[PDB]
Amino acid sequence: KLDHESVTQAMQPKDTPELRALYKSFEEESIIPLWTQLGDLMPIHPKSKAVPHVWKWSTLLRLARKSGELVPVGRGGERRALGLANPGLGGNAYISPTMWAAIQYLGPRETAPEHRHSQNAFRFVVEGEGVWTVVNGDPVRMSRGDLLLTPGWCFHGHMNDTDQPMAWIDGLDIPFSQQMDVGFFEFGSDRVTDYATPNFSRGERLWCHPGLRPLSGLQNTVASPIGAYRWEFTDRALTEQLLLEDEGQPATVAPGHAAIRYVNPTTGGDVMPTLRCEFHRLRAGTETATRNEVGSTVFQVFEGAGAVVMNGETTKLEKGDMFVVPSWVPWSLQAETQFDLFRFSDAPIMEALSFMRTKIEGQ
Amino acid sequence: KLDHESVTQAMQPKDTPELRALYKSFEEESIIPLWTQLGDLMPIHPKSKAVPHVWKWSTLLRLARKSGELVPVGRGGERRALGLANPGLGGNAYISPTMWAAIQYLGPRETAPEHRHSQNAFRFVVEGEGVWTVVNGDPVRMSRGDLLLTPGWCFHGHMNDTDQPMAWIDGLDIPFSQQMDVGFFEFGSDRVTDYATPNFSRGERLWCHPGLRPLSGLQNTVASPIGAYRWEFTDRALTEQLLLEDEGQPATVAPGHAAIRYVNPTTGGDVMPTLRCEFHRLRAGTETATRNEVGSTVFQVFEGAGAVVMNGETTKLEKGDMFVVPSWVPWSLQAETQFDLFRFSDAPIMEALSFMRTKIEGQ
Amino acid sequence: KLDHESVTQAMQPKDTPELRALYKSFEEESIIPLWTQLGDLMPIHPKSKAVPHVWKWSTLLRLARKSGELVPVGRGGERRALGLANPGLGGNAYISPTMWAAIQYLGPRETAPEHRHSQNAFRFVVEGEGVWTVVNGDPVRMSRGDLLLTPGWCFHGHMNDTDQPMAWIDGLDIPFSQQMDVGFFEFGSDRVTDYATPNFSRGERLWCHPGLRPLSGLQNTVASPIGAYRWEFTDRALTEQLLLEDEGQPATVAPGHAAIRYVNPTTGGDVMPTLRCEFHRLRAGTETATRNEVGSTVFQVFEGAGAVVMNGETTKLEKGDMFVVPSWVPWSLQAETQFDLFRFSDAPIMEALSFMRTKIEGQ
Amino acid sequence: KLDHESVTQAMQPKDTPELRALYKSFEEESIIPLWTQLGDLMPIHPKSKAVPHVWKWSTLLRLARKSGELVPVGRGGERRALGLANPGLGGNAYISPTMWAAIQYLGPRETAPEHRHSQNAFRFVVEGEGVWTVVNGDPVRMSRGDLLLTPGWCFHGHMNDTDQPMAWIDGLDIPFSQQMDVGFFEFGSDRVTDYATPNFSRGERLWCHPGLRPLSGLQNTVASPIGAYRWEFTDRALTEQLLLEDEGQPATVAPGHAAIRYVNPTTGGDVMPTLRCEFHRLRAGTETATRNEVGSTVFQVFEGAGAVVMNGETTKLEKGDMFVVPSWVPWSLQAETQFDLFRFSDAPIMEALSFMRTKIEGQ
Ligand SMILES: O=C(O)c1cc(O)ccc1O
Ligand SMILES: O=C(O)c1cc(O)ccc1O
Ligand SMILES: O=C(O)c1cc(O)ccc1O
Ligand SMILES: O=C(O)c1cc(O)ccc1O
Ligand SMILES: [Fe+2]
Ligand SMILES: [Fe+2]
Ligand SMILES: [Fe+2]
Ligand SMILES: [Fe+2]
Repeated sequence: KLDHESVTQAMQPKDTPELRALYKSFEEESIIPLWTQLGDLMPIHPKSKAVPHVWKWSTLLRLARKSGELVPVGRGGERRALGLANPGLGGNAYISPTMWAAIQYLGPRETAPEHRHSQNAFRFVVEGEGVWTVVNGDPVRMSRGDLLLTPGWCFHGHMNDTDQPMAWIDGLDIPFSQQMDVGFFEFGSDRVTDYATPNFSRGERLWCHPGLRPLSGLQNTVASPIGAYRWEFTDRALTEQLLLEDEGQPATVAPGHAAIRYVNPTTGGDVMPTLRCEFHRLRAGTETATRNEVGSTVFQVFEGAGAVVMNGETTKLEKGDMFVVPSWVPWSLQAETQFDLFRFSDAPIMEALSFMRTKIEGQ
Repeated sequence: KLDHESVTQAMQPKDTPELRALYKSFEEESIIPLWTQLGDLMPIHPKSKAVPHVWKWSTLLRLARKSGELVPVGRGGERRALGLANPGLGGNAYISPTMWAAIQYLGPRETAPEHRHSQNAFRFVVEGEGVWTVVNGDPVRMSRGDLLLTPGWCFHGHMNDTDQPMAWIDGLDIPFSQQMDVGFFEFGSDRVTDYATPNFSRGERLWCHPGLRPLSGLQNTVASPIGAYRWEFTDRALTEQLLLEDEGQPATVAPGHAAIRYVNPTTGGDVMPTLRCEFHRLRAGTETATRNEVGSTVFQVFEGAGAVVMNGETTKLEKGDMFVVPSWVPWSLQAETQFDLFRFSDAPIMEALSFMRTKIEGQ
Repeated sequence: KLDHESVTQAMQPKDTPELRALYKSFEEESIIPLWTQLGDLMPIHPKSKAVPHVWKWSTLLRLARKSGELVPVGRGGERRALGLANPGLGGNAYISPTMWAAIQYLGPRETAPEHRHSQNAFRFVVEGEGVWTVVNGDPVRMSRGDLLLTPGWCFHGHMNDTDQPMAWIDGLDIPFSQQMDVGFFEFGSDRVTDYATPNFSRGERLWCHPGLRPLSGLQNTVASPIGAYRWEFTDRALTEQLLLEDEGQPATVAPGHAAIRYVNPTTGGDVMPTLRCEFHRLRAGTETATRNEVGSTVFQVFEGAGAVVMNGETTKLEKGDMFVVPSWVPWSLQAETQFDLFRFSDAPIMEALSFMRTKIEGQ
Repeated sequence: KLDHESVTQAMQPKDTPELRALYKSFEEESIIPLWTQLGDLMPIHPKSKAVPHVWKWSTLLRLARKSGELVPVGRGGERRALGLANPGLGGNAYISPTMWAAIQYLGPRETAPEHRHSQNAFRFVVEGEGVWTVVNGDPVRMSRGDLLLTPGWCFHGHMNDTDQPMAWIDGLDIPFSQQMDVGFFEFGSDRVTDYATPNFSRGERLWCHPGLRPLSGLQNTVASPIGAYRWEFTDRALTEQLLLEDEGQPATVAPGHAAIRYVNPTTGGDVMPTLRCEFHRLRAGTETATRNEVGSTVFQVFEGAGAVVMNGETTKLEKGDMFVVPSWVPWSLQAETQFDLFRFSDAPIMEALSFMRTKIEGQ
């Protein structure tokens, strides 16, 4: 089938003074013709400006740690968060066209003051403890393996209750929101509104009992009311899938590939309107079938060792390393040991708007 | 406002030979005129043929136990289940116009053979253990406080793995299904297809991790894929609600009234298309506000002591006792000690069809 | 596969004084055992008490006309409507277990006073004119071929603006509503609230422009806000389908079988929560493939000549004749001339509750 | 309340060699810190790079006409479409961050060859006739006042059947699709696949009968199957609203302001997943209340004379003139004569993702 390089170009006008005058009037009148731009504007398949890229956790940690020494956290700058900037996205602090990802660092006894914004956000922890994030006044402990949510427009601030630093990753729909013009922002309290440090938040104490819904929470929500998806449950779910597979029972998405989607328990859908969160566990030796998927995804290695292949290029990966797969880039994971990864993506956007497509090798 | 007793009856024809001949032709031609039937067919508010009624657990147990002595369980009759028959429903084995409820009794080492039917069903246990119910080949342990589901068209049979008898209650949409003509039925295996007795079923091992969904289970279901809602989770959820109330935090539906709805985790909706299951826990001294609700509900006392008021009549209640509240009958619960009750209803039917109405005293 | 007649009956207790005493205690305690009732309560496939039956329009007209002479219309009896009573439904004025159908007759200058009720209702006209039905104060002309709606809880009354009588058919969910206990009813004005007789109602003037929705009507409704589905549109739609078929283009449901569903334009779904309305037009010679469908349906012949086959029995049909197909009864239509039929059913109930099943001969 | 200009900037590190070295390592490692970017990335309310702007139809026509003389239409460039480029969007052929708008010109007997692409598209006509657009093989006449749809992935080409030129406007989600990486594109036939010029398309002959749905079209669609929303219906709907207002009846969105939304008749929702189309008619003298709305909108004056106010600035408008209102820009319309406008927007994106907000003056 023809592409933009092989098709006949039948709209090539004669290069005369009249043509050049027409084209000068276009500039003056804020007009740009489709016929000179077609192939750029409307590619055969997606061709992102973002490139696949890997950031090493050892490098992220060094830069975050040095930032903890040299930059105080507080009002204005709001957070000591270091955004991952895709080399292909022109100097914008965007890991992909839709998503922001950052390593955030909070030192001994620091607080990061309360604010809210339309942009949706989550926190994920490969390692560490000591921080509580207070979401609409509800303190939520942050620990290794936990997904924490802060849906758009919820007040949130954080405090380190400890004499030891903690780091984690943030994901937000900042780049989508900046480009599409949906951002609103409000400064809240200079200190978190509750310094208490309970083991479990009020949201969890209501919503984290499997298959049960409070009669006071019968209205569905656009975002999950669960503030913490704790490691204990994620680990148990993934283990049970591999055990069910051992027993000859359906459960894994693919052979030796256990995986869950974190969900809004009021609907069974995605945690937030713009962001999908998953967790994958591959047995030693597993090699996933190559996928092309519309929209972008980011993974963080939680545990074990393995590799990612993107555009045919293998990169070895270790605990904490992060990678981005832009739209339609062919990708696969290869597990050396048992290989655990946290994943996020802009797939709820693509699916809501009927733009999603998937190609899987061998099917 | 006028009712059918106080309105003028302006369609009263002269009682002549011609009128009586007209009315005889109506009988011959299978015609029945609205004008002689209006008030019956279309009441001012619902007036059920079912009456409020209470069955004592001590009486249910005696009859079930004697049935265990005198009647063998097996093919044909299928189950040793004793249906609660509303005195107002003309000899039909219906607790309400929509619902069947029964005490079922399975003796030492008995099996009840496998079958399936379009009618949706659940099991609830106030006391006992030893039985496994095998649902589409997945053995599901039955224990005190557990809700077990068997959605329409799932093969199910049960076996007592023990030398001791067990009793439980069944709820089904049998009366709805019989009157509306939606019943299909298929005999399966004469013995259960798996005699293994695991602590937890495969359904639970996949689906009972709070806020997590397997990537192999991304299609929504019409009924919950959770085969067991275990007492441990229900008890914890209800306790946390009362604790949150202690802490000044929203959670209970009403003061001292904790309550959950069992839900399909794929949608956040009801367990099955025709049947809603809830569990309520009232602090000692709680008296619920009087409700009128369209459609019928049945409760079983799980624990504690208290009373129900129906149509203004108080009946004292004990562990295991069962009562039915027909459509639009005013009802309230009064808790003497801490008072725990399992509840089921036909409310998903009423709500699906936009017939639901609720009146709550003092609001 | 086994049925209830061929299965072994393994729950047959020894007929002793102790057994008979047990069974007497069951009666005293309002208990009815499943084992003596199983096959009745839970049939292999639906076996309705309703039977297929045909009512002749010439007979309906004679009885309605005589009723117009002998019975005045007004308060109390409310409407001069003659309900079609299924011979199998025990003297209940029910055409099926879910639906009421009636021929209603309004003589010269009569009014039928305003009321409302939870039961949903529609009017269909095989022939006649002169009546306006005033629905929540909006006068809606009634003419040949028109479907008129009156969703539950809308005030409605009717008046004949003419010196000539008119007859039509009513359909309601009266039998569903009576058996399920969802009926509420309120008397309104003794006269219609607006005697004006516009050609088109306000509802239609807002809602009957194809593919357009008023910005003041962006909230979805549970029932259609279109008060009249006029013959002109139904006829044009059916004709265009047969023309598209002539042109080799997809459109008809089956060869020579044009058909539409009347829909709620806010959702694209059924006109009312409990009732589905369709209109079918078959070319001369068309014989539809035999269907078994869960739930009941009623047709009225609008025009042309043909036959229905039910349970293998052929009945010839003429203009106005009405027939009922109970749940799971095999049925087919045979067209002698071009054959037009209006159809209603309880299918939205069956589909909402996941009870629908369909068997089509040759597929 | 604080904004980014008035808040204290508490994250200002000491400008030392160590800090500058840290910041150099950030560049080297593709890291950009939040603390230097916060206010840009996360504004108090949306602050688009797009600016309000007006393009005159007389200018668009001159440039399109000259393009018809100097540039041939055909393969490669695909369409002689002149995109409206927002002065604030850096040289991108985008009228807003989400939407493309263009004047397209097709001369006597020209054809524009068939292609398809994931990007959704529509055509609107302020004036002219003679072109047919062939959509998945179904020829759709284009005439004054018509909205034509071409949902993503439908093959489409166009041909002028006449010796006279025609111009119209195109709207697409090109800028959304380019930035979010969802574009796929396929070249089809070099000539349209059907040169026939029927008055009405097959889609319309099936789908444009108010409140009726073909039994062969019971599956819902993500986009409307109506290929043409003809002027006749839009005009009648708007007139009826103003008449109902005359009669004291609810209908208009605001006093003297009639308006419709073009809808997908299978769902009652928007025509396509990314684009909302409306048509407004204001009585002489009407001044709409000032709105701020999230996301962008574009209007074209269809008929009459009036003005738009954006950011407090009044611009007088005539037949065919086009304007863009970027996200959150305050806007109002003022009608001198009776004032008719076609409107499109990215609102289905904002609403699907829960980003929509609206401020209306005086409420
Ligand atoms: O609230 C946060 O911690 C936050 C973290 C980020 O990386 C970017 C924006 C934010 O608002
Ligand atoms: O499958 C059962 O245990 C069952 C129990 C009942 O009480 C009634 C019908 C049934 O099919
Ligand atoms: O309102 C009516 O015309 C009506 C007609 C019927 O056949 C039965 C009940 C009703 O309320
Ligand atoms: O198909 C079209 O006519 C078209 C028109 C545009 O203005 C831009 C892209 C397109 O594909
Ligand atoms: Fe934040
Ligand atoms: Fe059963
Ligand atoms: Fe009525
Ligand atoms: Fe195109």
